[PDB]
Amino acid sequence: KGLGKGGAKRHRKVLRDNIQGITKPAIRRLARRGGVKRISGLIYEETRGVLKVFLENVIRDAVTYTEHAKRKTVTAMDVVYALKRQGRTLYGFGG
Amino acid sequence: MTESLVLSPAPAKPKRVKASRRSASHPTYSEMIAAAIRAEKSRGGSSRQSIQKYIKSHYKVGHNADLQIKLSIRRLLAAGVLKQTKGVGASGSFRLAKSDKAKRSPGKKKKAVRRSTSPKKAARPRKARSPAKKPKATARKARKKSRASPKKAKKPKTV
Amino acid sequence: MTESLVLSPAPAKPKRVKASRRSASHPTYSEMIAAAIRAEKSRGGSSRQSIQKYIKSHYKVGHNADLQIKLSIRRLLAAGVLKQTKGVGASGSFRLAKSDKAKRSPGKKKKAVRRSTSPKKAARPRKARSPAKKPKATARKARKKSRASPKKAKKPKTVKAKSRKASKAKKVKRS
Amino acid sequence: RPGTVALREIRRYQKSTELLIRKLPFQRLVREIAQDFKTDLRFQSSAVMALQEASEAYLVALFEDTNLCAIHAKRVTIMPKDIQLARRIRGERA
Amino acid sequence: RKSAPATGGVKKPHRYRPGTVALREIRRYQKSTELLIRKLPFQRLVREIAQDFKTDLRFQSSAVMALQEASEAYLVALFEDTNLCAIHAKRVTIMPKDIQLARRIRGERA
Repeated sequence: KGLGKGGAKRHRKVLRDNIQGITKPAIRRLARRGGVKRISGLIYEETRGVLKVFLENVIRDAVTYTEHAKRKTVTAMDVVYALKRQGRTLYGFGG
Repeated sequence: MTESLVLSPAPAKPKRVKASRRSASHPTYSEMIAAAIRAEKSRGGSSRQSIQKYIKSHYKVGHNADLQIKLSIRRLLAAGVLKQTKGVGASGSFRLAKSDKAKRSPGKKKKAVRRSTSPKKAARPRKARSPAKKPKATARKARKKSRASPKKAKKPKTV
Repeated sequence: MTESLVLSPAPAKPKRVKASRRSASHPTYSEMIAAAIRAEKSRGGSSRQSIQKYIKSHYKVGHNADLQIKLSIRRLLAAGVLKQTKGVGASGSFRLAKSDKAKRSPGKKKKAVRRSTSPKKAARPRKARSPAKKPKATARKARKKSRASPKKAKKPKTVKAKSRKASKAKKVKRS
Repeated sequence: RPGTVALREIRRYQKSTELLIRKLPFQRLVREIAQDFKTDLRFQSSAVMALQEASEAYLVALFEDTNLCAIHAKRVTIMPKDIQLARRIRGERA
Repeated sequence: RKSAPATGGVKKPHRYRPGTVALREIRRYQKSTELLIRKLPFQRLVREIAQDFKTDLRFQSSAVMALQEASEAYLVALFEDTNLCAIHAKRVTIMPKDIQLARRIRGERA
């Protein structure tokens, strides 16, 4: 095995899809999309918490419109309505 | 009232040695740093410890003067008396606007040497060669002191 | 000029009677002004003729002094030690910054003497006017060597010291 | 050499028109949040992309605000202080 | 407690030091409700601006009070955010660097 480039296999785990929710590169690219040069490191934990709050609020509104429509399907129109109600008002696709 | 009440320790502890003695004058808590920072050997200025050792001599009290040194230096800075260059490696920056050097000058400034390795290098290849034995820089005073100029070694020899 | 044609044949003659570390000699050109100002006692500073007369003592740069002294004085003003007083009755101040500055000090003057570097000069008017016994100054070691801690500044001359070493009460009694 | 290609990343990412967060982890992420509020929620292809685009643009807008916080404090990095201040000043935190 | 502006004395280390009266003022001004800025000079400001916007326009006491009260609250809320911008740097003084950052983060000027 060894620390470095092992003979058989290396670098990662096999179990997946039950404890996920971490994307380290993506936060860097979004930070660069913000025009930054350095990220100060300890922002992945905060951004994940910041991300979760943002999706929690919109999904709560989105699931609220879904319940009114009497269906189990979450559509783009309801998502747009949730964003529009709170002021985000993503134009996007609505037709 | 600071010149009548908290000054009263001055006619007690400075009364002993610090006065207008005709044999030898002494400062009056306003002309102390001059003797320290003009009869000076440093290249970038004096430091806190340096001025401390310079100004403790008999008459200096130091009961609370460690504060008054900083307070008076800041008062003189506000009044516009001293001029300083920033530094971190040097423990201090206290100086005066001297007439020898212009206010405008480049950062680079000269060099220096110590020659302390020369006595040791008088024996280091002397080890490689034949005559290597007990120290012989300036005879027995080489063992006594390990550093002596020609005259400074001559004078005890003739005396 | 520092090592140019002006001072290429010059240095031969200084080797005779120039500033020698043995005893005292003619002060260097950079320090004659400071020595003259220290010798002067005027509260308002030295005038032009006062400075000229004070540095006239023995060999000097008097041949080209008329421009050299003024150029040097302007060079030192461009830095800042020489502080000046305003007026016309006095030809000039040319004061050396020696005591605490930036304070008003309204009409305050007292009999003053210093300790840092004055004693070597101050031992000279003692020779000039009235002889000595050594109850003043800081011993012969002060003028013999500058870099001396009080131990070797005192001990070569008198073996009799304060309670730190031996007992100076006998010498104090004998005056 | 450190930080050199960061400027290069600015040129590419600001004229690219794509999403940076991995889509599959986001697909499972919306299900987890929605499931707790109510059970048996079916999503749509447009719903996932619409939700992801708003979240990514919000982060980009937030990161730009934190960028001005770094230069304010004579800094080049985004410490967690920048994000906390930006959320309060913008009023999104409360 | 003696002040004595005269020559005698080198002042005191603690003579209502910069910010201590502010620490007194923050308690007093956060303990009561009132209009802080001047009323009549603000009234002339509202009238002068509206005069250029519209040649003839009358005013009532309720209208001008609402504008002044909202403006004072808007300024106070801005100061709270601007002071939060000030605490980002190791300083306790509000500076134009902070007001630019605070406004840009919000919808104003951006």
